[PDB]
Amino acid sequence: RTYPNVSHANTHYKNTVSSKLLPFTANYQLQLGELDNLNRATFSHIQLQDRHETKDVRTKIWVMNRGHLVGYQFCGLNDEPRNLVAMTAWLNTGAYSGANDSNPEGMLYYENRLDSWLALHPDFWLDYKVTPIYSGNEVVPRQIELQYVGIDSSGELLTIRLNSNKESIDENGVTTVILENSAPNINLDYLNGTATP
Repeated sequence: RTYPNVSHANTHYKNTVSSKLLPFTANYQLQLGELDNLNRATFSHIQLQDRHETKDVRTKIWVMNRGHLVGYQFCGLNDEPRNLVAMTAWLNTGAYSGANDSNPEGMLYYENRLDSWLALHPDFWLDYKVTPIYSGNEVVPRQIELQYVGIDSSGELLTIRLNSNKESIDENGVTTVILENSAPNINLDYLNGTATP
């Protein structure tokens, strides 16, 4: 249900002040960037309410594994390459094995708290964009950028605080968090998409 110190503030900016967001149509939208010339995903961008989530109790069943850009319970996508990148387990769920939504180095910390915010504010919208950052020809992104802001019924931006020291707010109240695609005990080959201790 809830996490400590997850909140928002109304900025009183109309969403149209930002060029970073999806247009506010008051309909669910999911926009996926093209696969680029190296077949890499480029972004995944959603705008949703709590009612639109795909809350599945169960989901579908070395060389690095691929993790979602926008997490599953927001977008409901299975195996869509434009929403997948090679990702460490550390980045994906915040632990080498299993899941740790306390760990602010992992995506799950942020997405679970955004989900809690959505559930507490069923009439408001989350605009949330996840962008992998690549260097050169590398097929594994070095970093993933999470960008989020809330939108109320009247289209005004709500700055959402998830209580992490990584949240950077721009001059319209839109928050960006940059996470590293690495893990404590592992070296990655960013070029070929493999890992070793």
